[PDB]
Amino acid sequence: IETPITANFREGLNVLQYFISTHGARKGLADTALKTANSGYLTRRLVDVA
Amino acid sequence: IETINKLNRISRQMLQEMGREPTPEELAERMLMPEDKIRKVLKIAKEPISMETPIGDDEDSHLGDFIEDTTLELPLDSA
Amino acid sequence: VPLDGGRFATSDLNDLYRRVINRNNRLKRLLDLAAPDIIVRNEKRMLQEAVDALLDNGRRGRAITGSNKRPLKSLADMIKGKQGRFRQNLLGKRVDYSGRSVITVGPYLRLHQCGLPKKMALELFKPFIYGKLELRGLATTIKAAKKMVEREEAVVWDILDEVIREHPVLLNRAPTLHRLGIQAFEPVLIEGKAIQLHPLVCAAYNADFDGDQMAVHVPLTLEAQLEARALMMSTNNILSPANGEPIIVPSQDVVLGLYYMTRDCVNAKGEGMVLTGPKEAERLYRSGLASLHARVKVRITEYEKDANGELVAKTSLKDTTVGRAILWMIVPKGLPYSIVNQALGKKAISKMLNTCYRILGLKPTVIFADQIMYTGFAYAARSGASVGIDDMVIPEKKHEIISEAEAEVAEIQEQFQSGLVTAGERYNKVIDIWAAANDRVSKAMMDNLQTE
Amino acid sequence: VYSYTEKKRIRKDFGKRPQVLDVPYLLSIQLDSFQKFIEQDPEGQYGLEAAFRSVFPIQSYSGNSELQYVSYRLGEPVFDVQECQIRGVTYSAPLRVKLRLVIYEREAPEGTVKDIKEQEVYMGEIPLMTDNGTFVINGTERVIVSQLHRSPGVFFDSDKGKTHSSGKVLYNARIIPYRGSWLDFEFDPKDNLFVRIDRRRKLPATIILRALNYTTEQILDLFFEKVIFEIRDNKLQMELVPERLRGETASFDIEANGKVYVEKGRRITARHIRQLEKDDVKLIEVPVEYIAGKVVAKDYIDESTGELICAANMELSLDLLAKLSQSGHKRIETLFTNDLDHGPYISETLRVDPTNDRLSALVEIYRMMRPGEPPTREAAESLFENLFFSEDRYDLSAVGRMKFNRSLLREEIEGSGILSKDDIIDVMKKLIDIRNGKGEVDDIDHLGNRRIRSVGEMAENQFRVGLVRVERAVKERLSLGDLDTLMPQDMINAKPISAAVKEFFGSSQLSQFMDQNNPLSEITHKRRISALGPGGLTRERAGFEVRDVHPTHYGRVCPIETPEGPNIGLINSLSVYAQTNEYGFLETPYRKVTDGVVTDEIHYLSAIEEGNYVIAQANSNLDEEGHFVEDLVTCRSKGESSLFSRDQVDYMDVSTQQVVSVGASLIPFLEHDDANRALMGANMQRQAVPTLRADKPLVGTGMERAVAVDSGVTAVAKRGGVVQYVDASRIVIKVNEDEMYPGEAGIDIYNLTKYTRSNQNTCINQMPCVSLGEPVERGDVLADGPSTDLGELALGQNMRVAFMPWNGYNFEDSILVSERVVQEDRFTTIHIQELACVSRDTKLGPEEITADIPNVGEAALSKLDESGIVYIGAEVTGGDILVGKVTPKGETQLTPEEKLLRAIFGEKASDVKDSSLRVPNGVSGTVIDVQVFTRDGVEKDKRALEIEEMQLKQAKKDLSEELQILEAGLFSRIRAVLVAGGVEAEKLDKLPRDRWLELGLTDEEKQNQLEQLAEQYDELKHEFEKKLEAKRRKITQGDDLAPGVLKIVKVYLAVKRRIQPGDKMAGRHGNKGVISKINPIEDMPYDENGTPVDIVLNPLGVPSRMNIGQILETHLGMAAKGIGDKINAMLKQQQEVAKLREFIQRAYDLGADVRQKVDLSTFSDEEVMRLAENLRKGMPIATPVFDGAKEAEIKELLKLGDLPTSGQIRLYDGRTGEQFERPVTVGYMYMLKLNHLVDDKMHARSTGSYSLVTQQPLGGKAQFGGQRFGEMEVWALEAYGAAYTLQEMLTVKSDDVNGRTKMYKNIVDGNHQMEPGMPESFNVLLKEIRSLGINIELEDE
Repeated sequence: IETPITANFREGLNVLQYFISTHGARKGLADTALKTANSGYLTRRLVDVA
Repeated sequence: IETINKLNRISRQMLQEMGREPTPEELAERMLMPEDKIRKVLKIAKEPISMETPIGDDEDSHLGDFIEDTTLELPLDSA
Repeated sequence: VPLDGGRFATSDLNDLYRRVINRNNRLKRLLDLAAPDIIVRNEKRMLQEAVDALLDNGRRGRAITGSNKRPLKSLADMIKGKQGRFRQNLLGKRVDYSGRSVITVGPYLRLHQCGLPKKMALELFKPFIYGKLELRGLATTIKAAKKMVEREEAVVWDILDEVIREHPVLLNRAPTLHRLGIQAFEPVLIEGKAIQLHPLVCAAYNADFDGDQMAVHVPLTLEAQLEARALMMSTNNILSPANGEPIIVPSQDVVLGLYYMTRDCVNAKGEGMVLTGPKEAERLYRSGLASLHARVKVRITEYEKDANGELVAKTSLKDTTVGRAILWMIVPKGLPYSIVNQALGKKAISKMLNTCYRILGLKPTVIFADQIMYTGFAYAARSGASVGIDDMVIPEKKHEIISEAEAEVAEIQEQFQSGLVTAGERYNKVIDIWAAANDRVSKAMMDNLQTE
Repeated sequence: VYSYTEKKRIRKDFGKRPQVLDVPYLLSIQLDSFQKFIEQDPEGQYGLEAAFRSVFPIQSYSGNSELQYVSYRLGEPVFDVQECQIRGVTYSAPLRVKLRLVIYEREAPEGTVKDIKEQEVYMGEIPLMTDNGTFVINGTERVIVSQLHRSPGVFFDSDKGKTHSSGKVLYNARIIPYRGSWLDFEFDPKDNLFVRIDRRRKLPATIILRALNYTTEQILDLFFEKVIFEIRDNKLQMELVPERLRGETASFDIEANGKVYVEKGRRITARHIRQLEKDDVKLIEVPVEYIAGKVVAKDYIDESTGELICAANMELSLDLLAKLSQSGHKRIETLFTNDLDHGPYISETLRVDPTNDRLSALVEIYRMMRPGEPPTREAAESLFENLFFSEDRYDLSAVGRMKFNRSLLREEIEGSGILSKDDIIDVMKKLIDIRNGKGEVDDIDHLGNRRIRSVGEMAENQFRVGLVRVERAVKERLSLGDLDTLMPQDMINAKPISAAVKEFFGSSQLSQFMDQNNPLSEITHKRRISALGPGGLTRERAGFEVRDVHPTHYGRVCPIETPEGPNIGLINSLSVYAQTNEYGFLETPYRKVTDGVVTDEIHYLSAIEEGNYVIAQANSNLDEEGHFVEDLVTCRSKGESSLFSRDQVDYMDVSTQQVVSVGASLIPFLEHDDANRALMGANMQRQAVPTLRADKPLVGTGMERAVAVDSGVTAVAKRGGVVQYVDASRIVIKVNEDEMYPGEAGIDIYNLTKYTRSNQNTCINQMPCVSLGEPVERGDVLADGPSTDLGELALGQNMRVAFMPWNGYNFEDSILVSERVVQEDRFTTIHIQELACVSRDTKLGPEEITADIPNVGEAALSKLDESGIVYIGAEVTGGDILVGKVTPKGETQLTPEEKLLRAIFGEKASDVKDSSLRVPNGVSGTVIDVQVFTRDGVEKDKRALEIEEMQLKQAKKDLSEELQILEAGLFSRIRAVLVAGGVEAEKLDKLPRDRWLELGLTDEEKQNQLEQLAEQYDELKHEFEKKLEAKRRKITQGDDLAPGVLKIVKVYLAVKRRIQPGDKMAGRHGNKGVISKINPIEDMPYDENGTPVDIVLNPLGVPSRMNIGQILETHLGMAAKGIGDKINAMLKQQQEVAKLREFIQRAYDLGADVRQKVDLSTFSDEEVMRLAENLRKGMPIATPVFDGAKEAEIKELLKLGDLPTSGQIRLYDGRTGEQFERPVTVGYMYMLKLNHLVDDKMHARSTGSYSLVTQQPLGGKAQFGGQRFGEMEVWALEAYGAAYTLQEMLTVKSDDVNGRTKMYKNIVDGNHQMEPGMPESFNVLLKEIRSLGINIELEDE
């Protein structure tokens, strides 16, 4: 969606963009929390036959 | 089993009438039984605990832990 | 088994094998008398359900409930599911002699040792200091050696120091997703209750210094002693198979201080003066009348490999600095001058280690990497970097960028009322305009941070 | 204006936005849940009375007797919260319920006057709430966590993505009950409608309609719109509404009172349907082939004979129209069919479903319910009435009924507990309208679709379960037999209700332990909202899109508060100002703005009222006297931002400080940091342990005053007064007579108890800090808790960070500390422990406690008492006897070598075992206090006498002091009587106090006054002797102990836990690392004054870990401590108070756009001196969240402290003495000490006890164990050239008994051989394989 951030971390940002950035932060945290199980089962698959 | 059921019914009636815990001294004064016999009957009657008993939320904490076998003695005593 | 509180610990298998024999005896009592056939078939399929539940309970739609309001676990569930008798006790299980503690930053040593603490070395090398103490004759029996090791005299620590030397002990970190997580080093007597680790080889562990308490595993037998000796030391397995580049290359304070240490700039305080000897150059730098980034003419003695293992000394006039001359004094008898004649940064230290490991040797490469991390730890503390609010800057271009951006957004809002702007065209226009604005911010920030 | 605690010391708050009314009471969520549950309701549709109206009255199967209910009441608790904190026996309150028995007559149908009885029947226990907020259960304080479930409502969902990959959009309808069968309506990809009543197998749509005694024509009249076709003797003419030919190709010539309108083959356009609407054509001549092929609605019977010519749901043909024309039925009412817009799909369902009547429907429904039964009518009809039309067995949640009426767009917010026949028709009509494309699919993640399960609602659910668990047996006892001599007291039991209550409060996964580290984490664990529970959001089927935050959580739920890992952000916590309504939803206040004039009144808005209109945000510029500044003000329109004019702004928030919770908003610089490390800050602070003696922090917020006294850790004054006596164990107060109670004199004596135990092993002190008596009022601070200094929270203390690189020690996010932290006991935490003793009766001899223990020397017995107990404060060492204990031994059976040794040396070795209490690997320390429980039948035997006199010293002596305080006023009243009675001034002080009643005056009113004074003294003595007996009675009877156990001795410890050179401790922004070894003050750098650097951090951690708040936090701390050092330098000279007054006035007026004008000119000189003694260690700063200090203020505030606007002044080297090439900031910032202590997690084993199956070498915390390895380490060791060291780890040190037996003999003799034998776990595997009944063997080599 349209409007980006205007300031930066040094000048100080507002409440609205800070609420928007949580949607991208915690989704990436959920991705890096959940993808490790599939990666581990795949690297289980590759060493399993061997 | 009959004596345990009788003592359970008397304890339930006594907790209903009085309103507090069934102290066994009044049971011994009522049913003319000795107090050590009441202690023995209250001590024997207990259901055993199963071998799984899920404690935590994860499927890692179950039994086969915190229980040790005392038949296997120390290697230092054998040495 | 009776518990400490007098409670009893029985299994559900006891309940299954009790009810099966109970209804088997009840079937015997029904078949020894004249029973109706409905009762006989009832007892038979109850026996059938009980035997097939004792074999495997709870893989069909209905199971046995009413033990402790949980669904019942049978004998096949020890093997089949996540509980896993195989996975728990057959291809890996609980073993004696181990320990784990918080990792602690200290170089403190050469690369073949990493900081094992005092009390864990006392606890885990305890039968060893029974065995090497009873033989030498400082105690009568081992029962007296019990008391002599819990009283903890200084001769016990002396025998323990005799035991610990020449003993590589295994260290692993969970999970071991690659093979470089497990490797052995020999201990040293330090003070404290925390383990330490060699800071240069932390790329092989994939671990940050915050905790996680990696474990230590002790080998006992002499064949396990030689297995921990030969193919466990990190000098013996230095390069990984997966990539075309080794993973004992640093990217740290070492690299930051080395990039500050090899950088040059034209400034004052003795530039362009000629000396013969890089040791004279570093002595003149340590005397105080010099500059770290100055242009100093030092005669560099350059060596070159022969066809079958000799060297040719070539000393001429080379354009170098103070720090490049010191780094030339770091390397013993090796790589040509074109290696040191560039701005040594991220990829350059990997190129130096890659040429050093491939051309010249193994043990001078280990010594060379050890001297690199030594001089990195030296000139990092010599550097002394800092971050302030006046270090990072934001120019006055950002107000003009925001003004032009809101002017173009106002132009979009004026052209939206014409009736020929859809949602997708306006969406693509907003993406293109703000992407060009972000690229203009990035180029302005690059052009304003590379200058000044 | 302000409180006296703020008159003592005050800080600077900038405040760029003006504020309105502050943070409310923090624990209003947990307390009101109960206050709506226990407190009595006059209307009675709340709390327990809702369950007592839903269940009661109970009517038996015979109908000759019933049970009635009136009300309930609560009694006084037996034990207090302090005695239940010390010992702890089920802190609750008994429930009293009066019941009436109504017995009907046999002859009279309504003979209710036969037998009416009234008595008392006991119910059980109900635990009250310590108003501080802890469920006190048997000495272990807990709470319960509020849940977050989907609640009763009718919202829809889409079925796309994975299933139905052909490209068919399918929806479903889900009716959510409260207690019954969960109703499911779904679609079919071949254009049908399915019904899944309590989903196990699919059912058609019309079977539930035909089960309600409905015919075909009633369904076609209610759902479909019917069109009448008319015939006048040659033609086919229809009554067509003209707005119905949209999207239909005309295949004939339309001639209606004029010319041809629509050509043959042209679709009906806009002007054609406009002209057909303008003409108002009633009859349209349609051809034969248009009607022939449609479906009629009614059953057109024959008027000649009465047979069925055509039935319902029958396709028309060419001969059928001729038969209907010859029969005379010229009112063919054909159903309107529009495949594009409308839905004929229920007619297709009628085509598929072959059932006709209710008897054909109920058989199939009852076979779908329970297969394996012959079909009946009465049982299926009763099952239908009890599953769908019942109230006692099927509740429907009146708030959920309001949600039903909101979703179905009705006007009545009340309803019944049964499902009406119109609701199913309305929800099917809504589902057909959504299938047609007129509706909208509601998302799951709305806040109007989740209901808060608080304490009282879950208590109502558990009370309903426990009452259904009794009422069946109550009905059985009513229908059991005789009713004349049978009383209702012995009928209703008390065991199952109280048993279910105590098992839910001590066995549920939500009812867990608390966290006594620091009280902000206590508030966090109080107002925590979980998602897992009784059928809630299970993490195995966790919502992948539910886990992402919804844009309507702006101001309701804190977006960042969760622990990383398995407990992912599904479990959250609510925000600061947001509370809950009585319905069960979240709400937040907004202030009123009327036509640009910003007023003062505020109102609360629900979840569905946010996305309708304009909601403004707080960072917009506001002007004086109401109006705005800028024409373009950003706001929130339906969850999206917009830029518009002035008059469209409806509401506005009060201030920014609300979108995060309290644990995030205590960080003052959250607006300059990334969201990831701000998420990490919450679970960095909520596991922090405070030090021994901390000080006042520097960088805080203004909301530290709330979480303080509003948490409840500090002692709150009841109504104020003058402090009379100050001690470190007890403080009292003298209340003024104006605010005194009119009954008698009230004295608030404070029996504060220090150093109590916690289950996280922490030390708690409440630190009496008050001076001699000052006038205090309501809402003051009298006791600073374990993490508070002067009311507000003092969590940790500030260091001096100079993040500069060092020789390999600050390598990758590690910490260098100095040697000055050890000297003044800085960073010193105290961890205390709790132990216990067991003594159980055996069959050969009971357990005894004697100091005389055989085979133990007197050097280990000198520390014990004559009973065998360690003295209080004795320094213990690992391997000492804590509690002496003898044990009767049986028969001695030993080897003949030891019997030969016994025959040679000559020790008898009698039957006394050494089973005394010893500490395994004992961590040394100091015993706090020994608590010993006694037995009612066994004599206590001399031990607990001293603690009995200690319990008598905390007894009546304090009541004697209160009696002396009352006796002072009593003697003052006696003196006021004796002066007013006669002239007595010199003959009263010389006489003793007891020789006053023998004086006899004249017969007048003063004799009656003296008689009343004597009766008042006798009444005070009679009141004193009652609790004189009662306290001793409570100490005597308060010894309930577990059966089979004689007595239990508790032993406490105190380690004081000095600084180990490797720990886990960091700052507030989430840079967690490990402290390396301690370098001294000599190596570490210093400054021009000569002070060495206290602590060193990571210099490259700043641009890589994206933390910005660290730098300006360091600058604020440096500038504030420079101001404090200037205050100290002014204090060093005996200076005139006027220029100090001017200095404090200019320091408070330093801000340009600052609020909170300090009333500073009204302080006295001693108050200014106390303010200087408080601001000695720096003037603390307070910056609010999302409102920060601009850098010009930082520059002009550190220029005040004689700094050249850089903060980097000349770090000198400590090793060589030279100066650095570029200086580093030597400023001050604030950091906290964590809970991860080193040797509590560190453990290592050599030997021990082995387990049963595969001998399972035990491990864990306080178990003397080690670490195993998984199959990952097996693959890692097989990746090397190592072969059988892994095999050694597999068998030799793991399960080979003879293997390790030979191995230990090889090590103790110096052989070092392995000799592998046979693994026992593989033998256990072979026995588990052979337990099935199939063969397995080992082929011999």
